[PDB]
Amino acid sequence: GSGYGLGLSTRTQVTGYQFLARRTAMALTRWRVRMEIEPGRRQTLAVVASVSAALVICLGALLW
Amino acid sequence: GRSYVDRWQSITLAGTAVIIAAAVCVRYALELSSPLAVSIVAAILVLLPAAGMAAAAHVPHTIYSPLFRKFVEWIEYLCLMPIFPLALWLMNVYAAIRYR
Amino acid sequence: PQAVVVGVMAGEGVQIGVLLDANAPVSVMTDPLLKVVNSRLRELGEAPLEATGRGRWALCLVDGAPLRATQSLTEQDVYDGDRLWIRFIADTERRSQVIEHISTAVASDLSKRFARIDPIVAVQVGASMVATGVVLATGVLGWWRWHHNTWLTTIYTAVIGVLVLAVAMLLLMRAKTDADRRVADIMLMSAIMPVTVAAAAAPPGPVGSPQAVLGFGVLTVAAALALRFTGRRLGIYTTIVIIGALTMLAALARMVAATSAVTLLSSLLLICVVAYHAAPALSRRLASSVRDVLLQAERARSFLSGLLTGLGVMVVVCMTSLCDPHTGQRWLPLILAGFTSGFLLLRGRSYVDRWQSITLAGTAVIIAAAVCVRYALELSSPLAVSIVAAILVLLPAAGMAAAAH
Amino acid sequence: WIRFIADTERRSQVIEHISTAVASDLSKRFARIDPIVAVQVGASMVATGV
Amino acid sequence: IYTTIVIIGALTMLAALARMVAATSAVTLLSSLLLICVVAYHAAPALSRRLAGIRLPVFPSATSRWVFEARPDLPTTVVVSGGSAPVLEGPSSVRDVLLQA
Amino acid sequence: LAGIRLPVFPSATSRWVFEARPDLPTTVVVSGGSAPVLEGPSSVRDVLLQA
Amino acid sequence: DAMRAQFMLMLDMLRETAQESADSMDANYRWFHPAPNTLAAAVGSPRMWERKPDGKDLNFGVVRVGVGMTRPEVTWGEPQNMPTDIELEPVTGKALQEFGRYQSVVYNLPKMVSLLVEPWYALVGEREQVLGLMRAIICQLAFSHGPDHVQMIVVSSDLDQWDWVKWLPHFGDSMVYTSVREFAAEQAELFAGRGSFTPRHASSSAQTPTPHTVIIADVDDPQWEYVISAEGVDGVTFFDLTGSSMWTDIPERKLQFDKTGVIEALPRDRDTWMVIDDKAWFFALTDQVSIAEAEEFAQKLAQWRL
Repeated sequence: GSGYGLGLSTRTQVTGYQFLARRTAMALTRWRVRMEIEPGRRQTLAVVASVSAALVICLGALLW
Repeated sequence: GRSYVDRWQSITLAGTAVIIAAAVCVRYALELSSPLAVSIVAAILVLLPAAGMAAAAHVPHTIYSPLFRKFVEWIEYLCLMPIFPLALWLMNVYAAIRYR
Repeated sequence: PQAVVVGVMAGEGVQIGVLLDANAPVSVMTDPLLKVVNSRLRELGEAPLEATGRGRWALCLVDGAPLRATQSLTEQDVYDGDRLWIRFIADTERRSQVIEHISTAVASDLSKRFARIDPIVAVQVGASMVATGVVLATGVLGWWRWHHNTWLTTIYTAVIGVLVLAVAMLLLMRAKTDADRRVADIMLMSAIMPVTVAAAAAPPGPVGSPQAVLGFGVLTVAAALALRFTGRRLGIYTTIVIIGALTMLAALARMVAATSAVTLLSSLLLICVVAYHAAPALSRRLASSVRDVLLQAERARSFLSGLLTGLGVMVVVCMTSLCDPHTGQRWLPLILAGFTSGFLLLRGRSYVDRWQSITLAGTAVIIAAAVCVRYALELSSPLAVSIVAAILVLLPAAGMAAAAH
Repeated sequence: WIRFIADTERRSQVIEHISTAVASDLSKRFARIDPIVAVQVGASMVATGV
Repeated sequence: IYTTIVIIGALTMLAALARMVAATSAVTLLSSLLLICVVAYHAAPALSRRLAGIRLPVFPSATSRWVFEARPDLPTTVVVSGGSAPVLEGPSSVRDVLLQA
Repeated sequence: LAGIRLPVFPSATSRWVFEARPDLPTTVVVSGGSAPVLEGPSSVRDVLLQA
Repeated sequence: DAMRAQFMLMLDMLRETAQESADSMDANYRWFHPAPNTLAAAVGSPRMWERKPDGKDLNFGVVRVGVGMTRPEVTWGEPQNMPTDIELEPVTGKALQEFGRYQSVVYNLPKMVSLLVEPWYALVGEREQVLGLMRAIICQLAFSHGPDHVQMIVVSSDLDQWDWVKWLPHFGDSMVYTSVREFAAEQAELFAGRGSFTPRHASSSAQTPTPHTVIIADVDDPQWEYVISAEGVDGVTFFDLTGSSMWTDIPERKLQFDKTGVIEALPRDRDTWMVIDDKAWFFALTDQVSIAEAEEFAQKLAQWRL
């Protein structure tokens, strides 16, 4: 009980937790939770896009 | 800086952005000394912060169209997208792989 | 000793002299005491004291702290001739509030105790950044004049001085509130530096004594002019005038004729020594009926604080320049610095102001530490540094221990 | 109260007016130094020395 | 103030250590610190949340039914030396959030 | 250049309020017609001049 | 994620609606039952002796003993078409579960006891705690109920503790006794004449006689068995400060004090005062006043008459 240990978990629960975390992270910086638009994710995807673009150039160079 | 509402937390972000510009400008005068550099640096170093004081006092009392507000948002993303591809170039990683 | 006479303060401001029982506990007297002040107010025709909703009547010091209800008036540190205040303190009891969901709970709570950024503060930040920007601009332009005599430094700085002063004038006239005045003052004060180096850089040839005469002169003039027409920020402008004036005398003498720097430095030190005794008099002469007295009091207080700061800066620069680890009787200036520091260290107690007393006390300590550093950099060897380190840590430890122990 | 009235007894019987809200504030707005403050300054100086 | 010292300390240690054992170039070390900081600005609100002890609710993982009204949680009492009278103000689970924030 | 402005916002992040207190009417005077008279809300008068 | 975000927002608006109703209850209850230390300053106001027995006053016979938990005036409706336990979304489920557990009670409200509902109330604890609570009860009653409506009697051996009672008017007559034999001769001859206890209610208050009697037992005399085995008399209520076995044999009439000053008892319904459970539990945090404070309040009250 009480969720102790390392028991298995459902994909519905993974996104569930990840949503409560995003909402709380927003509360610490914007002090509100209405979230009409969610800038937290938009700013994160821009980093993931930059990292991915850098790796693509390496494959091009490696192939050359 | 827009995403932080607390007073000192937001000031430290804006302050970090301005000090980089000022520090890089001065570095270009105390080395590579010449009339252009010392003149240009003296101009940027005084005009750049002045432009901010005007925008800081003027923006809060005006109304802007949603097409423009939606555009400044996209300036941030266009600033992040080039960092990694440029850093790996400065580090010389691509040449090291192409001439493996 | 069975009773004490004290002044009790009541509603809206009436003070009444009363002879209280010195040993009964304070909770026994507040009720009949309240009756007496109300009786006198009623006969005087004033409005009596009254309760409002839920609360209680309490007896407090003029600082507002209430006295412990069970202790005797003699058990507390209350003496004959003191004064007290009778007051009503309201009930603070109310229901407790709960929020379950940590996301909403943190948001609501955090918004109450801390202050968010607003358009009023946004302007003061920009105003501070523009001031920092130009003092950096003058620095590189000044550094260039130190290697080149061309007009560029005066030419380019002159235009900046004009522009910054021009903008400041509009802000001063348009102002409406204290916030608007703060921004205006920060901007005008920033004009003094570019204008100052703009004049000093004009005289051709290598930099030195001849240019120095112009610099510290125009600086002193501008600071005085700003103080006259502004009449605000008294202390800082006062400090600039003093340090500028004394430097102008030294610059003029060295430029005209001077047998040695030691002669000028010794002269300045003596001038400062006598100036400390004159400072309170100078401050005092520099200064509906209530307005005139309070304005006179705060204006006077401000001038002394600024005046003391100006003198403190000069002695440490002079004193540290006079001493030397190799020149002649190396011990003579060391002991002379000690005797000079003792006067300042002891005299600090004669003034009631916290910052005035602290600046005086701090002025002595810095000289002693500065002298040891000078004697550690030069004549460098393990004995020199070993002695200076031990001295610098033991020095203040003994001072605080003697006061706290 | 029961009290002894000596022949020397004299009482003021006079009152004066001043706004209570300002008198209380002026008590702390500015005054002389305190030992706790002196200790804090002392701590800062030895910290600066080391 | 203490958190600032730990970050500049830890990050500088790794740069100094690599320079010692591998003699890597200055351009590689300075550029790598920049990339580490660009991601650090995105993790800051998440690192800050766990360092402070904020705890997200645990999920019941579908081995029990929902109970709408168990007997309510017991309130907690507090005491003060000067304000000698004890007082109560709420459940422990709620009373702590005001300090964690 | 004439200063016409078009407000667009998500209703202040709130539902509508039909009973909100109407704007206070402005008083006007004339040199000859020294007796003051009120003509209407400040927001609506500007439009007649901006146009 | 869009549905999750909408559902959380719908709950916050319910919270705001709940919070406002609770504030109205706080405002009202404080207005009728203030903290014992604040009562002295109110003596001159019209709030003193305000309580009336004439049916419309729902507060008659009610006394404040401390603070604790109580049920809000809100009525929650159960959710319709509930998804089966094997099909619930995990975020909204816990949110709705926790909502029900905490939003069902409001903290720090004044807890109360009714005289018209029980023959006696056994106070069990150390002497210092019990006397603290009893003095508070006397001054709470004294401020809210008039002498024409409440009369009070004390039976005690430690007369040195009740010396302050002298100033109060509720203790007057045309009144402290040393033993049951003494009380039996003077007072019981009048009161024992008729009746036995009968639980009343607000509307019934118009029928009961005006002088309600409060008796405080501080002697532990075994002679009390006569009235106790007869189940008291109507218009009388006893408070036992000793914790004697004849009074202490009924859980529905026993109050237990913890070392921390927390009192435990059986739960009673807010609207009917009827007992709703058979196990004792947390009830209220104790409030208490000193002998000096009691005499101080008593002197202030002694200055006034009808």
